[PDB]
Amino acid sequence: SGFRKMAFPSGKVEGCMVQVTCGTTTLNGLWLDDVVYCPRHVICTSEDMLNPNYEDLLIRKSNHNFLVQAGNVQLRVIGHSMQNCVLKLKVDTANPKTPKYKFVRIQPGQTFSVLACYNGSPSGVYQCAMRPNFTIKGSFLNGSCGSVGFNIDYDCVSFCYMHHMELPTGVHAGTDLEGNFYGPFVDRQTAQAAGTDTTITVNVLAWLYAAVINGDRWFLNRFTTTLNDFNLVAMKYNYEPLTQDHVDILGPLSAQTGIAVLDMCASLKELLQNGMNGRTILGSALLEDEFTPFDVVRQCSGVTF
Amino acid sequence: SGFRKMAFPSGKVEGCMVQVTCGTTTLNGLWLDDVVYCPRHVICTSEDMLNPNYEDLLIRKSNHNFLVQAGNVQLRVIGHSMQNCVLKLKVDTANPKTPKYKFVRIQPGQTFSVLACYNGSPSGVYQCAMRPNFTIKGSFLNGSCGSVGFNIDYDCVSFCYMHHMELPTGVHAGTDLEGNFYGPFVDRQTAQAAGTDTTITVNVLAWLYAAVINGDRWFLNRFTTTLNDFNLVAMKYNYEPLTQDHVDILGPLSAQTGIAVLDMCASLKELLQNGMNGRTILGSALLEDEFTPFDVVRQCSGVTF
Repeated sequence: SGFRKMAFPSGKVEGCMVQVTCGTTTLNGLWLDDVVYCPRHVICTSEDMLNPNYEDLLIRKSNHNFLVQAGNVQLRVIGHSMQNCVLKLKVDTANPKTPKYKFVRIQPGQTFSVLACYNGSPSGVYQCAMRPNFTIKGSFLNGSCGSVGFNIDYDCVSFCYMHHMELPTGVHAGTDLEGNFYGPFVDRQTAQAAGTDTTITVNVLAWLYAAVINGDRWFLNRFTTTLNDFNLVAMKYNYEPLTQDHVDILGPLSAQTGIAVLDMCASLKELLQNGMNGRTILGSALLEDEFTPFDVVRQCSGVTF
Repeated sequence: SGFRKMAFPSGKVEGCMVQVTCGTTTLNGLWLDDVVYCPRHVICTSEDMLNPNYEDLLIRKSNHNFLVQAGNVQLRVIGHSMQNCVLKLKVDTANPKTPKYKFVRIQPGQTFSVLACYNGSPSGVYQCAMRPNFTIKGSFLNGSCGSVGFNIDYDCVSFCYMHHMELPTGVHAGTDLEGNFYGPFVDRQTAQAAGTDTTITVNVLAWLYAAVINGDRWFLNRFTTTLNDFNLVAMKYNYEPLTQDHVDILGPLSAQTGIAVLDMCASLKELLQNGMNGRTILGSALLEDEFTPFDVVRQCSGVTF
């Protein structure tokens, strides 16, 4: 037993990480088949990032200007193109370590693992959630751009995020692997409002179920509630409204524990209105929203890859 | 910027994980060079674990009774021996994916990454600390035994933990890779007292420095303290006593931030005596002790492998 904020094993992604250098800028690329993907801002100088004309900047570059190194092996670049905010560098060798993979655009409130990298070399791995406002709260230093987020199902890596920028607020923004930003963000060094964020209610409920499964149950009570009543409380506390689709996704956890979803909502209602009373749940003194229902089922059932 | 509880990239360890079956029991093994390491309790039935005679049980087994599979390839077992609480199965093929590695016995209060595995297949990765009382608070289900803990420095994997058992309290115990348990624990299904635990003070202080580096600084104050005075408070709150060796290890973080260690101790003293006042630090509502000073330096400087 026990419940930890676990990331997927990162080896299948580690084998895809490369370094990309254009001019004086170095960041990370992702090498899959005979294409390397990376943020298009690799082509900017520090002066360009205030309002770059990416089309004009890219025109001044040729294939031989993109230096791509996988470990200590240099790749030969035979074409380049910009797709939204990503560059795609065609190379003459397919990556022998390419895993089965796909590109997915994830929904807010879903989770994924990030492999943080610098100069093409992996540094560490951690799990996180796409916030309702399409930012992530990661750990990204200068040179981490191009690090990717992913999920793994069976033998297939679903790539969902590439890191592009740190907002002045210290939160992080990036794109899917087609180069479309999540959220309203653009790849230029300007102040950019992130929307109002909310707490991911269905994830909090999943984590409360995870707690009960593991023996933390002091928060269970004699009360119940209704979807309407609970959503009045969710609104007061800046939680996402709960829908029947959310209740349905929680069905397997409700069945396993025997705790009806609306009964668990009444536990959550009381925790929101009264706090935790100096107590903890699964080692946390606040309500955790970075585990999805699937994450809970997966971890408590021991799925592997 | 940003600060996350990051694990090392796990790919170098993933390539070493195998399944070991003896009789009806299946768990995980670690394949390095031409040796597979796994918990010796693979040779027990469910009835044996109350007080197994491991010497007698092992005598009834021969090389061909240990079924070892790396992915879908079967390994040929050419010898077996017990070292403390681990079995070492010599196989006729050296693992082509063996990383540069060493075996280390870590000290309480140090951290490491765990690759949780089932049936030889990796499931997830997470970071954790060896508690002062030589237990770990992990995520381990039935079949996870033989999963390993490790650190990586440059290109060298230092293996430090193999998982053996869940105590009736729900905390976890295991061995170094020579099969010596951390703590007083034995590999038999009996109630076993874990010692009194404490909070790892030097790690809390490191994390407070990490917070200041990242912009969380509301807890800094106008006070200072002495090692003696702070240790009176540490004793009241069940924190490890702080020593000059600990102060010395915190030197680089003190230099970077300009905050003298004893000044940060005065911040910690106030947090212990007064709580967090409904506030958070690096996304946490309690004082975090699972980051060492080295972990903080590493993450804030972007070291890679």
